[PDB]
Amino acid sequence: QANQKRITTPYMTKYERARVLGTRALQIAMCAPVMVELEGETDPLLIAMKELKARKIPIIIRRYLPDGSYEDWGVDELIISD
Amino acid sequence: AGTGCFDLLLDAEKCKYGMEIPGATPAYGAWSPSVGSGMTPGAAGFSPSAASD
Amino acid sequence: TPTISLSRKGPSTIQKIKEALGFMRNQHFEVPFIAFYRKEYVEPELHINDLWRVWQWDEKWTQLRIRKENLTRLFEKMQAYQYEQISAIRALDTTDMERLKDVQSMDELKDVYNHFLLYYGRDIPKKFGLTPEQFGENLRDSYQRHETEQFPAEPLELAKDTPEAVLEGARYMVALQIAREPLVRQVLRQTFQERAKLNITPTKKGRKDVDEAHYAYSFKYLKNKPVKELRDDQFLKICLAEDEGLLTTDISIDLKGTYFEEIKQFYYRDEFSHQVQEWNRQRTMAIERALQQFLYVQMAKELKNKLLAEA
Amino acid sequence: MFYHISLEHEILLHPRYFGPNLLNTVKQKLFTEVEGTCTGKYGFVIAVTTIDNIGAGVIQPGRGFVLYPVKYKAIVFRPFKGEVVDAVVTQVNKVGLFTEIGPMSCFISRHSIPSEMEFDPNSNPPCYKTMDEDIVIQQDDEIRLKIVGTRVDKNDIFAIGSLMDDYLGLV
Amino acid sequence: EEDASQLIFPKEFETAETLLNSEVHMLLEHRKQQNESAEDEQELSEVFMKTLNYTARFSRFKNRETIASVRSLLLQKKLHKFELACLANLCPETAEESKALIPSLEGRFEDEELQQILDDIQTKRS
Amino acid sequence: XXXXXXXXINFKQAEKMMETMDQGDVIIRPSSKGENHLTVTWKVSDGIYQHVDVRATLWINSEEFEDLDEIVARYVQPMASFARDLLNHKYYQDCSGGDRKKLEELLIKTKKEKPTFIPYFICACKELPGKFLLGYQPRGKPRIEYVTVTPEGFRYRGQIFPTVNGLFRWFKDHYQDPV
Repeated sequence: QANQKRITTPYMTKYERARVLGTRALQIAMCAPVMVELEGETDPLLIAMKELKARKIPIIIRRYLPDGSYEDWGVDELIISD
Repeated sequence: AGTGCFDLLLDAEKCKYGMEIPGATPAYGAWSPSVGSGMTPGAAGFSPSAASD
Repeated sequence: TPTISLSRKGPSTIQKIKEALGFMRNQHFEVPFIAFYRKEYVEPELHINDLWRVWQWDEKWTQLRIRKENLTRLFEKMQAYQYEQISAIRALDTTDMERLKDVQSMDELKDVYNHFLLYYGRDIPKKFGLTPEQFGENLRDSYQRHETEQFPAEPLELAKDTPEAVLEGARYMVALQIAREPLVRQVLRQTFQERAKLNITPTKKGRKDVDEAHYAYSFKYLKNKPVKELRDDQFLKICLAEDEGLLTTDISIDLKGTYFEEIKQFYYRDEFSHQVQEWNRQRTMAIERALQQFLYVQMAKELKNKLLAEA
Repeated sequence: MFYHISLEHEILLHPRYFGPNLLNTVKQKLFTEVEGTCTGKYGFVIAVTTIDNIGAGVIQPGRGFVLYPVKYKAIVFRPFKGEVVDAVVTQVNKVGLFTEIGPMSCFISRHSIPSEMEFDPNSNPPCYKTMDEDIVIQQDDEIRLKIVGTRVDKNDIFAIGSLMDDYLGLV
Repeated sequence: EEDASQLIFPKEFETAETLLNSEVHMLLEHRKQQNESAEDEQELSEVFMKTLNYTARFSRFKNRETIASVRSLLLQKKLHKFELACLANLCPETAEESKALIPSLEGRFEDEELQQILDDIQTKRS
Repeated sequence: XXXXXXXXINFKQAEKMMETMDQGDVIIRPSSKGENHLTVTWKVSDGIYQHVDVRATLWINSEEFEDLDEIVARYVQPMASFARDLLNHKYYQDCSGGDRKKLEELLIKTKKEKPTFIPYFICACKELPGKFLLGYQPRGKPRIEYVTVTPEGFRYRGQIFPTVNGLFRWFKDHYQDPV
């Protein structure tokens, strides 16, 4: 769907918040470039949580509506709950 | 079923930012110099223009 | 170029080869039998390997005689065809008699036979300057004695004899006639096959892909490797040839810059009034184009074939 | 037979290449993937002309790699049964004649060659000639031929072509 | 089922826009010009050199605009899209030879018009 | 006149070498951030050094890595010239490497010395090389804004000024505004 027609929530669900962190910290474990000047930490999951709080994760999320269509939401484009 | 109800795509435009580190050297010009807001109604007592030469 | 059997004299070598041919291909004998038991007709045990060289020469001469007889039968068939074509500026059937007469230069005769066959145009039902035959008797003597055809016409008059308005459509025919002259091969051969001073140097990337393992990088600021080195020390022919298999090598003698400028005075008109200056200028351009088909193609290929055979 | 077609391919990316320049790396990976490749179905892919589209890349579940669906303009070379193409001879043999058409190498037998073109192995370049010796076909010669059959070997195509049909000879 | 005479081409392979040997020579030469500049790029393949030299030897006409003129001229007359590049690449000189090399043309058009097209192709030769 | 050094050492020794060099001098070194990328260090002022990440970020393509001198002459040298234009200004002050508190104290002091004349000063930022503090005190409160040095001039309130006189003239026309 177009950027005008985004009918889903502007909030990131707990399931998206889990899976984005998992699939980002896996990438960071495979020597992807970090998007945040880190403070000396080496755990990739803490690095992913830092990028999520920093709102800098380079992933977008495709939400399949039940009719068949979908919406592409940037991680920067929606509200992190915690 | 949730973590599986959706699908992830890589945002290549956001991949422009960010860098690998092995750094500890900060990027000087790339910061954001936000200006301070002035909130007064006051009068003038100030100092005139000069030619550009 | 290396004169073998300097020992056995010339007439005595002709007589020894005649007796060796009479005992080999007239009695059914071999080299060692005719050497050990017919030693008086042959040279007196000065060599027993020159008989094998004479045997390989007899095999090459049998092959050349077979090819010449086949080309002679084909020349007679083309002569009957040309008699039928003339009975009913075209092809003429006289080259095959000359090809039958001369037998030593077989590769030259084949390259001339190809140009003569492309003169006829491969037909099997059953004005442009001076003739290149006259040029072959001008550059052979190293002095001009005729001129490109004397008329007041220009290339504009030759652009209306076609349906393109082209002033160079006879240049292709002139380059074909210059590439198809058989006397030019004898003229420009044995003058480039009698000297070769190779400039030895590898490529920019070839200076890191030899590393003192080939003769390309054994000399990179020294050139002029003579024909005695290109033939007797023929490993430079091998190592550069594997260099040809490899990344790259530079092949050039650097002896033409004069070798062809004196031939450019040949077929150079003395009329500066523009009536025959067109035959001077277009003939110079046609000779440059024919020396891009001959000097660029035939000279380097013939020099590399001679150096590979000698190697 | 040259063509200008669009194809789709998917390249898996390691996360290290996310860098600052992802799309640029996608271009070189696509090139090194499909330049010089051959398939039997589309013919030899000679070269890549343009890249039509880079699809949205999909993050694989439980794997770091991301695959980008790519549409690209590329120029393929495919032989058909019954085409007629100019060829360049590389080798003469009593078994047959070895001619290269661009990337592909195709071999023409003696038996599909017409009976006039006898052998001459004794010729100093080995050769095929008539009894008239008019048409002289040797190495480095340019000859017409007709592609009868295609063969794909280790995904790489080889052909066979007959010179029997009329007007098919030396150029 | 795939025969050049009967014009059966695969449905995946149907909508291709065919190219000329000189046209492919311009395209490969432009790609080679791209590769010789802009370094730290991989060296061109063996197939690139083979096809580049091959299309160089069999290039009928060098001129860039002559590609557009011949393609437009042959395209304006109604013909199937497979034939056009094969006609200009083979460049026959008699319409009998054209019908022999391309069997689909036999019966498609009259002798004079086909010979006119062939003579136009011979005219645009460089 | 503006020397350039090419390192084939690390950050700290690079700054200590720049301590001996002149303003506008350039050290081009490999970048700690990434392999096959570079850092161009150049001296904005005394002890204030800008470390440009060549991918302070400067985007070039693969070819322009081969001619570093052209990149320096195109981008670093005009920034050094505008840096000298700000260093040679009549109201330039150090204020301990661009400390905002020192600048505010200097403004308050000079405003209390002469009320009807208003001081304004510019300072090189040690924690932001390439950026300058422009302080001025209209009323009983001091104000500080930022001036950014770019290869095309001075960025102030988002606007690009190719001359230091044009910068301070647009300032000295809009340093009055009721805001």
